[PDB]
Amino acid sequence: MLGFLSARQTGLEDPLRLRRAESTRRVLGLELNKDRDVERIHGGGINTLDIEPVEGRYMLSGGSDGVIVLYDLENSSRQSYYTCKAVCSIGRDHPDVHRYSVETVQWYPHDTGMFTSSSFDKTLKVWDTNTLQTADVFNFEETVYSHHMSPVSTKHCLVAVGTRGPKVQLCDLKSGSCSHILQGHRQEILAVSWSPRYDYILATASADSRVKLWDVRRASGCLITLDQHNGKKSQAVESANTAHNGKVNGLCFTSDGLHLLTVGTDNRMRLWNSSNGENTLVNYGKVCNNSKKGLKFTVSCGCSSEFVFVPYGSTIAVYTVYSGEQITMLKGHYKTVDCCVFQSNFQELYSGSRDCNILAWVPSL
Amino acid sequence: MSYNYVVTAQKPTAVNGCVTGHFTSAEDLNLLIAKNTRLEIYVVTAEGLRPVKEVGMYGKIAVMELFRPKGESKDLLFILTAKYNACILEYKQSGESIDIITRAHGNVQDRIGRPSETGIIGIIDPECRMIGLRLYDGLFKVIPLDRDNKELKAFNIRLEELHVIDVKFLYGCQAPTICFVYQDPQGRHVKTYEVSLREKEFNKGPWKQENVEAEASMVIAVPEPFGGAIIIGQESITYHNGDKYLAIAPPIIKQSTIVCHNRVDPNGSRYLLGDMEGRLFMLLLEKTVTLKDLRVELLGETSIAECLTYLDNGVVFVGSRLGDSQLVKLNSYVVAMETFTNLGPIVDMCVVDLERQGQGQLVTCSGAFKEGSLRIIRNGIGIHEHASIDLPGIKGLWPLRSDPNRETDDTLVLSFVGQTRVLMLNGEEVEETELMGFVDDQQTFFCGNVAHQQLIQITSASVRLVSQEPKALVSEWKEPQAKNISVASCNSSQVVVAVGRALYYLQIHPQELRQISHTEMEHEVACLDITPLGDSNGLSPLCAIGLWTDISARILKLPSFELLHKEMLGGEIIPRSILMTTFESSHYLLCALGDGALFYFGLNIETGLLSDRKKVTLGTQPTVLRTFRSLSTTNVFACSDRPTVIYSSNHKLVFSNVNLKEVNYMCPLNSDGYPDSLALANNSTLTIGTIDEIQKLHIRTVPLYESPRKICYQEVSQCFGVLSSRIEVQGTTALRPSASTQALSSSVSSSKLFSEEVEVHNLLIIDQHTFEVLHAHQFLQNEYALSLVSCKLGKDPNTYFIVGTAMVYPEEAEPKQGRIVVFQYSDGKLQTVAEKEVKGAVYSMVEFNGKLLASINSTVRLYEWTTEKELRTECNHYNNIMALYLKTKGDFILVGDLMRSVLLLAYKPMEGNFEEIARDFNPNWMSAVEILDDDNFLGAENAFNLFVCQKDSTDEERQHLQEVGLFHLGEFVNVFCHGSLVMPTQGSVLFGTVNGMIGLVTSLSESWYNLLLDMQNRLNKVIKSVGKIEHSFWRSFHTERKTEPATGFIDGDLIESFLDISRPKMQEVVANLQATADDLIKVVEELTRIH
Repeated sequence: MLGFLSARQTGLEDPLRLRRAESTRRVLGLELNKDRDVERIHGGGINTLDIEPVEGRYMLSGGSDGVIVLYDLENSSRQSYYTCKAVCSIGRDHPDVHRYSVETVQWYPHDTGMFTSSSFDKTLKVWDTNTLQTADVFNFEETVYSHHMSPVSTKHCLVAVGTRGPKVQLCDLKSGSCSHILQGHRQEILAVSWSPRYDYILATASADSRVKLWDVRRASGCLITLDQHNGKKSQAVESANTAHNGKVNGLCFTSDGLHLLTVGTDNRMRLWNSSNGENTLVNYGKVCNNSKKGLKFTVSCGCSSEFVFVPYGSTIAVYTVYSGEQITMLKGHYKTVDCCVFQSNFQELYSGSRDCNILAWVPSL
Repeated sequence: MSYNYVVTAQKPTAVNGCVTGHFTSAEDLNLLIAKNTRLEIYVVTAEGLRPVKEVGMYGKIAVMELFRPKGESKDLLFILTAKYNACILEYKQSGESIDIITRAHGNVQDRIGRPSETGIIGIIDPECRMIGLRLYDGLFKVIPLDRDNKELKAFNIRLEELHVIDVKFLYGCQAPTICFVYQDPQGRHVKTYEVSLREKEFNKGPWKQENVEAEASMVIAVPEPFGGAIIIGQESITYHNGDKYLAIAPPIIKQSTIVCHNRVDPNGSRYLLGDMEGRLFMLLLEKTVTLKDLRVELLGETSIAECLTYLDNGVVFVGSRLGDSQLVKLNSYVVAMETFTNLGPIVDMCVVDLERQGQGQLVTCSGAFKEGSLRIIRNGIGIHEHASIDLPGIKGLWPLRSDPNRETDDTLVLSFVGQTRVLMLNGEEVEETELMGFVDDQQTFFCGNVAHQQLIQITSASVRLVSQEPKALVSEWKEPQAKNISVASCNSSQVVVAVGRALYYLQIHPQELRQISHTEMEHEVACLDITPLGDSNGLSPLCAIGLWTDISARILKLPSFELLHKEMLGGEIIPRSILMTTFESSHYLLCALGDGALFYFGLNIETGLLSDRKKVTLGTQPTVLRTFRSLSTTNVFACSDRPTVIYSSNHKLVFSNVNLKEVNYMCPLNSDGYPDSLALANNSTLTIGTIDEIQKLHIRTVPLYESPRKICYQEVSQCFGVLSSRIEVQGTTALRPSASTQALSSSVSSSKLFSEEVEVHNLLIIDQHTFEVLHAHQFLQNEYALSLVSCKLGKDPNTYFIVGTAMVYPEEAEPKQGRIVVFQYSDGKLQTVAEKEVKGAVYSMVEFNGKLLASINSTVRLYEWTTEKELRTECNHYNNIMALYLKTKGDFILVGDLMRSVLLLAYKPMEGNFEEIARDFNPNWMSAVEILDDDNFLGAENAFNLFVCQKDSTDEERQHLQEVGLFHLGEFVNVFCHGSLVMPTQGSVLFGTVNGMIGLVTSLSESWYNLLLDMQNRLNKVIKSVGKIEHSFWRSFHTERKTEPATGFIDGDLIESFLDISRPKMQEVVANLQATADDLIKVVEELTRIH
């Protein structure tokens, strides 16, 4: 650290190398912050978290209880220890409150004044953060597992909704729209993710043991479908082009967008080339996934090394994306961890779990 | 105040790159130097470097290379910004008008990506088939030179190898082939790919990758014969052509890591190498034709080399970021023919107003390691040399008018050793002549025109009075016993010479020299002055004297020689020159010792009473004074090693430095061809000329041969505190003697508290005048000096140097121990007053309202200084990530944090505690922090950005700091300090940077800000920027997480550029606005008054 300073200062090394380089040192020093609390509201287990993209002060939670909470994670005090108080809530009484579990919640990117929720009540609701009232509501013939919007741009208004139906749903926030359908999955779509990198590319994962990358602008067909054997194994159809040996319930793009991470029920995590969908064959060892619903996990960003934090049991397994080494398993929670999200600003981490608690993980030293 | 002006006071001095080719003409040898934002072109000539053009780029130059595509007359320039603007430049000169055209330009930024660890790499195919760029981990951008691509449209190729150290295109390949070193777990290796422009993908390399040295950092491609690549590791140097493997491990290079290289011979038979320790090296390749073996020889020692290129005939240019850049000739050993000043990384600086004048002067901690120094930056008046004629030996100068009818000075008399010489000086031409009545065979103490159209020449021998209508000689006065004359002083009528302690008073009458008063002095006369004040006669009632022995300035009643006043100056240093003069109305006595000390007194033409004594030290050498009238007012010139002009403004003395080297003697000379000019003479030459109206910065260097870190100024002690760090290696010892080891007296920390190359840390006490190192305190093994403060605390009258430290152990990532230490320097002894133990690193300290404010790791705390001489903790504020930076105004504290950006924290005297006032809820990594006024807060981003925060104006959310400014500086700011280099805009802040650039920030009224803002925009349209880059882009706040248009900042560099633009181009800009022409000229001119 003194070396970080004196280096940066005499301009020995580039200031933003030392910065990334420090940032990774921190992720490495990750541990449960027993000095920070998150105010308990959710009665059901926390299924999802999202930290506001720019400046990252406020964060959204959603429960099996169908509630959405909105926290301020910042600290006004003289002290190092504080609780993150919930600013707002979508509650039992709120006319527009979700009936069943809220599976995903995401800040409308590029506009803070709006956030989005999807539920098992077969809806996607578009919220308005100031007025805390509904803005748009969309309904589906089936339960909503995952939704997402493009972090990359304003070129389009599309949301991608994963449902129990084999058809992938594209709702258009500009007007009501949503006649847009991605076809070729044979089961529940348990996850959907837009490329951080490319504007119109989306990734979908289904219980059909398959993962597909689409250019949504195309009327028919996907770009690639992930084959875990890189096609070295000759299978009948209906067999070939599978990502995992079980439901694929996780999806994450590496920060640069050049690779895809999938988690299956086969207890495996695979890293794929996001372009050609080749298996990079990174190890990671066994990663326990038994979830019937979707599985939210996340990636570090802005550090030398890129890490992936995937819920593992009641812990959160930290791996290195490219190298494939398990760094540590962060242990604070007493029951199964449903999701964790990364605080890009300080290299902290927040986790949701079935203990109906949100834990803070900050780097030490 | 929410509206801010930023202007560059000193351009960046550090060299991030240099390259050599034929840019300006195919038959010219060019040297190009990129200094951050700055591009300098030169032609290598018979003798030296002819400068040709210097241009600013809107951006930090990442990559500079010249290359020649088939069908171009001369080389083209390819530049990449760090904001990733790419361009291809041509050099076009029409007559004496000279322009750099943008032949192609585009921005190659990718929306997202992982910036590679070893940084941006530009490379160009030897056949100019493409430009390769490695910007981000995972990709290789290709800028095709195949077709005509005016937009520089580029494309990525996926690179399976995610860690690439260095890469180069190889020579001699049927298709562009890159060779590169990359790291995977199994080690570092060198691999090759062909680059298909059709497939837009890589193809298999020509030769299979091979394992390389664990530390192999650097790839050189070898030219057409031998082919292949040479790979520099810290231990070994290997060669791979793909058929043959050659490796050598010289012992001589193990000491350092080799950071740069240059091919000397085109056939690649010889390469220059350079390392972090300053060593220049020569790499040689012995030789149907192929490579036999490699050999390394140590050529010498140059500035620590950022980059280096050989020019021709044994001269080598050294670019250096860490210290002075060089032009050096090779021999066994290396000699620097030329030295280019670089304020290296300015790690710290402080503004001192010495002399208690109106004007500021900057003293910096500059460079590092071998290159470390202090630099003293001050403004000053230059002079114009019309004529310089070689006359070693000059002991004096006098102007004389020979023709009594003529009102112009026709005669320059130069005293020498046993002789005097006389200059005829007709017009612009000066030639040696004789003068009748004047002896040449004695040394001349004084001469000039006197009463009744006569001349007088005083010498060691006699005072000789001369009639100038006939010439010849009228009278002469010799000492009665024929003893030698000691000192001379003469005005138009009266004369006083002193022989030893003896004194003679003489008058000048027609064809006569009348002796009147006589006396013998207590001690030997040192210097005298009779220049009459207030006139009313032309006769001076008073005599100005100073003596050896007792060291006294005395004023005496002239007719009698009775003593009016005797002031005791004190000290072993004897008075060199004494002068009486009047500034404004008021009368001063000026007496300058031989050490540079100049005392100045209030003088009474009646009592002869010297009152209100004051002293300033300008120079270390004996200072002699001469009076010279400049237009309106009379000024005193001071000849010394720091030559100075002294005058009055607002009835308070002003000392202007002069940008000359050293001046032994001077006299004002106005001839028919040299009007109202000055005669200066140094040890070698007698130069003639005038004072330059415009002030330019003058810079002095005090080389430390180790690393300055903090610096601060103790006035009462008349010295600077400085924290330095020298490296020693394994008990330990240095590679070289540095300032810490040169100390006249030195101490070592005795602390009992806490109980292969290591930093050793010193507190240096440095004299504010000689700049010698008076004392060096060395800290504990593994102690680090971090922060340093000069102040007095509590009710205690003593001024102290207070130094925070940390214990740095190898096993730990952040220090769990450190200490604050109070030192006092008085009576030339460095005293340790007190220690205070702390639980970690003390990153910053500031004197707060008679209290000490320090930050330790995550904690900002306030100390009170006890009547027991100790530090008692008053209050802690624990809410921080890392508190690296402290600034204060009143009860307000500004705390710079590593990531959390900035916080306005306050002290409630009532609760004896801290309360957060407001915070910046934008996360930022801070370099520096400054408080502009109670409301606005200035800050420096890790990414070379500036911003401004402001206390808002309803709810409890007033704890939110609004961002009222954002600006991309392009420089990394280490230090902010209030002050100005001079003497429309409120306030002045100066900043030091890593590349050596010095800036200034100041505030504008909204009315102004808007005017300039429009002016910026119209200026922008009219000015043709080099790479066709957008100015507004250039200045846009930019980081990983944000990119935004600069607001609340006016770019002074851009605005001051309006004075150089074409007369019409001016009227173009003006147009409509919000005002006409000369109006803006007036404005922009005033704006330059600020630096």
